[PDB]
Amino acid sequence: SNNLDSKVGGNYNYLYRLFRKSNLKPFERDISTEIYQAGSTPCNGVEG
Amino acid sequence: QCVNLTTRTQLPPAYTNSFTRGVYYPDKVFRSSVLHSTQDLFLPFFSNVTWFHAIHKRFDNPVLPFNDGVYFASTEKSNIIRGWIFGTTLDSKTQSLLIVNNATNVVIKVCEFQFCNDPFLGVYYHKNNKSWMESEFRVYSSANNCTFEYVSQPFLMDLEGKQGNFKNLREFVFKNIDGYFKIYSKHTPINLVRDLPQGFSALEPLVDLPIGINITRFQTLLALHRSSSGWTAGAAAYYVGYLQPRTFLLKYNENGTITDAVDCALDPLSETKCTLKSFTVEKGIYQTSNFRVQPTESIVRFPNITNLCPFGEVFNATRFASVYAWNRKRISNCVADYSVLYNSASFSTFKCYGVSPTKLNDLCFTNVYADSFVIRGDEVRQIAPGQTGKIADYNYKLPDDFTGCVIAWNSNNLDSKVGGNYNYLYRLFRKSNLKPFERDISTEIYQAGSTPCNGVEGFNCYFPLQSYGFQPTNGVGYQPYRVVVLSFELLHAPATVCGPKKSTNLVKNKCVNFNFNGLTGTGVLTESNKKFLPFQQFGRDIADTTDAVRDPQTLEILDITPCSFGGVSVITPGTNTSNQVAVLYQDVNCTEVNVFQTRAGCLIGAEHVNNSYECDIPIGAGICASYQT
Amino acid sequence: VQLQESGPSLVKPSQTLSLTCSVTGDSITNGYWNWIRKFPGNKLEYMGYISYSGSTYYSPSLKSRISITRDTSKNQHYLQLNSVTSEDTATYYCASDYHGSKYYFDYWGQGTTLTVSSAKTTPPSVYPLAPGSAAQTNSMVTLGCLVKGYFPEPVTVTWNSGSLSSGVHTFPAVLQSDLYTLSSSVTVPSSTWPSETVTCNVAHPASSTKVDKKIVPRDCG
Amino acid sequence: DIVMTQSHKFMSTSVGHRVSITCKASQDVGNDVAWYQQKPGQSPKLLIYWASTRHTGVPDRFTGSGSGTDFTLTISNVQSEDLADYFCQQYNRYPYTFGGGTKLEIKRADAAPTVSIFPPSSEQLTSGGASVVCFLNNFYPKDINVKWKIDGSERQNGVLNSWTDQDSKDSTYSMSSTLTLTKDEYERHNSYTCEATHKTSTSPIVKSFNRNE
Repeated sequence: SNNLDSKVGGNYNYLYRLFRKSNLKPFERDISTEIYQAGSTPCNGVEG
Repeated sequence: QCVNLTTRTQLPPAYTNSFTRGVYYPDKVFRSSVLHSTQDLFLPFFSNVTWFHAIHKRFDNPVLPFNDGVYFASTEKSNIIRGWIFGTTLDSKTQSLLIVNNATNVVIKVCEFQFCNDPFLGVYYHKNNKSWMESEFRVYSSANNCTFEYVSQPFLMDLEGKQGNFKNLREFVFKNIDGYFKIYSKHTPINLVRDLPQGFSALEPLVDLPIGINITRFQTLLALHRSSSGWTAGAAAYYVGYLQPRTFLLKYNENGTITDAVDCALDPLSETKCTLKSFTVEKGIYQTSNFRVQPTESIVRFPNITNLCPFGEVFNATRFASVYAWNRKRISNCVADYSVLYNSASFSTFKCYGVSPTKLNDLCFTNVYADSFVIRGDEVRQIAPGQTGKIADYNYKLPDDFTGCVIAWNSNNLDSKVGGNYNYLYRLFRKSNLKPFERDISTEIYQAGSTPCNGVEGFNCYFPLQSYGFQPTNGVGYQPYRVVVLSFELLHAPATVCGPKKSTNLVKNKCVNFNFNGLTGTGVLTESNKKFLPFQQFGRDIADTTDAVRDPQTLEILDITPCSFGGVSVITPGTNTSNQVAVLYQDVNCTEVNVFQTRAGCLIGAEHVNNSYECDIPIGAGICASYQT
Repeated sequence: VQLQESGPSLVKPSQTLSLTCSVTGDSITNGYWNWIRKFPGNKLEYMGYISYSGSTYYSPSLKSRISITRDTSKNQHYLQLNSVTSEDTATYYCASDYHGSKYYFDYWGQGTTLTVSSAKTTPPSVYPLAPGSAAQTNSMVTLGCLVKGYFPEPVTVTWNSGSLSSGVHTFPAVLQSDLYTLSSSVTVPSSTWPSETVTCNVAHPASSTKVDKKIVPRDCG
Repeated sequence: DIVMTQSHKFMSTSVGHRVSITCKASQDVGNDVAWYQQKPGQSPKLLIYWASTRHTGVPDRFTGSGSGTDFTLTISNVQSEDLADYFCQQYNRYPYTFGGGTKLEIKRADAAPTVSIFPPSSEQLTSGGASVVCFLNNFYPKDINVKWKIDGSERQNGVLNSWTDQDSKDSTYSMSSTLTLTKDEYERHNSYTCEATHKTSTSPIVKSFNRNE
């Protein structure tokens, strides 16, 4: 996939998921892009 | 869409009993003149179902769950039931399924529909020239992102308004497992006025809809008839029953039609038929299942209130060390309650880093190191990773992953005298930086220039151990705080001071779940009269069965009694005369579980008769039962 | 012990700040003198303090761009904040934290708002706000007092030298690219205006400008 | 650094209800928890010291408790004079990092505001300025939409809105909408109209004036 997806200067267009509270269920798509809290500290909006 | 009806009268959904509804074909296997047991989601017999109708004051469309599975059964006379809304959150944010029918084609589309406030369909202008033609389309607003569409064959359905009794019986099965929706249907004419019919009908599947989505809530559409908010409805009935993973016994005839179904979780008569796989019950005592008393809660008995940690010589001491020659103290093999250290109301500085103090209760550490040193008020905040000053770069530097605590108290009447306190010292000059957990007790004279100092002061030769200043003419916060820093880390050594769940819990004479040092189990802690040895902790039976233990920090003599367990024997005669049973549990008592005491258990269901008759069905210990007058 | 804050409210960036936390009523014997600023947006941050012994320590966000001196003769202490930025615009306060009779107490003062910006000093221009001649009649007539083109914050706007306090709704200021804008409203009955004298008093202590604009019904129909 | 985290930034409390102000800090502070009482336009004052004893001059309707990092400031008998900002702080060590603050809101019946748009005076037109101010007083709730209709066209640039805090006498709000325009723009239009959309009426308050007079 180096000659089909990569370009000059680097490719920084797509995203992925890194952190989650629990494990995923089998045969389920995770398209939830909402901002969720980690513990008892709410954020409710912008990042940080 | 936005206009809702105002003819809704709030009525309580009373309970309704079902006789034999909820029977359908489990799979694609055709059977005849046999008896096979299946495992699928079915409707339990004599369960609790809903009570809703479609009348011109009661117009209710409730929201019912779908995670347990529902069953649909409706008796119709004018084709009032149109369709359902299969969604997840009832909004335009998720993917939903909408199956409706405008009496021309079965509209099955998988799109992203917009859930309205109250969808309704009806026929307009019932005064003259009706012709049973519908024009109102108020089921949904829009439909985008369609991935599947099903169009059935065109037909003509009669939606005339009949009066009197019901003429149609339409039942459906609404379940979804592993992303495969299964829809069943069955239509037959019956005779019914008010109540629920006690009939029997097997439902056959029509189509297969592999939607692959999750359904949590659903509604039910109703038809409206009135001779845009004061419209009324006709007269219909529909019932919803929650599905459960039960076991049926489908009796097939020579043609393959299901004639009988028996739910094994309804009566003890069904436990005999589901065990021997035969409806014809012969004469004799038959074992069906095993009774077992479930435990109430889990109780761990590891710690007690004694054998505390030696914190009296650390927190209530007289003199401490300096910041360069501090002493490291290890605390282990005890139990430290963190609730009495928080509400002491005597510590002027109680800080913790890394983890919350309310979260370390269910978390075990293996190393506790108290680092006590005496500093000023301007040096407490420098005990932090990634900081600079006269402590983090000269005397004591914290590591990066430091999850310890800072404990100190006021020293207003301990280390404050008139004249000046020159007890403690601190290093002022140093060449390089520090390392985590490093002690520097050297008294080498700092060489600021190129000429040597030779241990004495001179040109660019200052004394590194500078003296502290404690005077009564100084500020309040400049008093020497006896800062004691706790250290925590994780190594290969096991934990010592963690605590399993709590201090102590004592519930006697009940079937509880204990947790010992080397064995687990469920039993009843009863009284005893023996005298055990004080150094023993456990005790076994002949063939390695734990029956008597001792608390490690409490001198008590208690045994371990197992709970009420045993088989279940159903005493019943043949089905050619009657169907009455006698509940008999084995190895039980008449207290924890028309009550008669037997030698095999507690017999509940049979009366005591002093007249001795002939033995018909054996029970035990010379007792027999007989179905006589 | 009474507290009073004083000093210039206009500090240019990359310069030396100057303040004076006046302590009247009791001399500095036992206790500290902190410095708490208030950012616009309900966010608070600590600045520093000074004692009567000779040990000064500040916030870790400011390494060496803050120095506080002391003077036990006139019972005053100055605040020198070097190399100020645009984010340092806040309302500066000074307080004290010291126990008394084995009980904790906390004294506070009034405080003043300092504006750190590169804008120039502009005198305010007060213009009256009169209702129209074809307006709807009512028993309660609303009046206004518009102040536009003043720098810096804050200003003191009263109504009839403080004698008219009922129905006074003080409005906060906004921030455009060049200046500020202040507005005010009052509620007078129909028998008061224009029968009585209604004049909002606008005072600007930073530019020494005092403009008294009489509310007149101009122009007529 | 000491992070002081509260529950919410804006809450609502009616008269007679019990509000539990919680400030769940990430780091444990012990029992050195104090709370502020900052009136709009004044300085914050001390309310509760050492989490067990009320201050001299404070009535007995202010209580405080908590265990661990989960503190609770129970405010009983919430009247109109108790409407102030609360800040969890600590006198342990410097710097005194404070919280974000929690503002209460007294709920009452919805009413219609008093919209009065005034023409610009003749003294402002001499210098070359023009500002139409649309006054809005005694409205509820705080969320409202104030738009301008100049000859059927909506104007966005030049609108200055400034809302006030909740009043401690009638639990209402006040604001001001100033339309900043030039002198030549004032002579090219005739009708100026500002409206106030309310939740109790489908039609907003239409207040306009004619420049011919």
